[PDB]
Amino acid sequence: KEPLRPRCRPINATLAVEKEGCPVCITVNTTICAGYCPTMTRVLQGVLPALPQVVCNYRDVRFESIRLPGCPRGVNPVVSYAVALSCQCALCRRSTTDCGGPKDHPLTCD
Amino acid sequence: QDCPECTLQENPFFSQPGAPILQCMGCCFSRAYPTPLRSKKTMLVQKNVTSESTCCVAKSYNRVTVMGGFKVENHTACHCSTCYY
Ligand SMILES: *[C@@H]1O[C@H](CO)[C@@H](O)[C@H](O)[C@H]1NC(C)=O
Ligand SMILES: *[C@@H]1O[C@H](CO)[C@@H](O)[C@H](O)[C@H]1NC(C)=O
Repeated sequence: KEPLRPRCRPINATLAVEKEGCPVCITVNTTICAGYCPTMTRVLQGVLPALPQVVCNYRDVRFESIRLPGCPRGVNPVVSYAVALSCQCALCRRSTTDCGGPKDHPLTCD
Repeated sequence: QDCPECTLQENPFFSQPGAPILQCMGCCFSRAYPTPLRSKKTMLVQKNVTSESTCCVAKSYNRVTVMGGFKVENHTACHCSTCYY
């Protein structure tokens, strides 16, 4: 069936692809990472460091690309998007990930 | 697999009979995707992936000392909220 709270896994979604210079945003199909991760704040007061929250994240990324339509003269038209081979609950690595929270459906053209 | 709902749990190490220490523990939702170009033009440090999440956090708790020392807190209600840092 469908877990109700399916744990962090690759899910199909559509990435909007855009490049400035090119007139058309192509919405490609790929796999993003989505699901649930077990997390829990300390009840015990006075501990350090702060137990950081694990988050749904990529594990094994393969890349694909497309050529955007209508680009001009010497603009490069091949934009590449990521494809989630696997996902995993892990530290939202701030150096490499933009760690935040919910946004009203972010992968649409714009 | 399926992950367990964010809900109160019995902290089995701070809980004494007649007086359980409750702890919010569970699963919430998070998604990770290639950061939108839109996002890229607003960030100073480009980061290739954008993570959106919520963590199992106490909507309400009670600062309470216990077992002699232990300054602990009693999670009274749970929810999927900010993962903070
Ligand atoms: C994110 O960036 C890191 C470093 O370049 C790379 O290893 C990883 O595969 C990238 N993932 C995605 C989803 O773009
Ligand atoms: C913790 O909170 C629960 C519910 O509010 C209560 O029943 C329990 O007795 C409390 N325990 C302590 C040690 O205060």
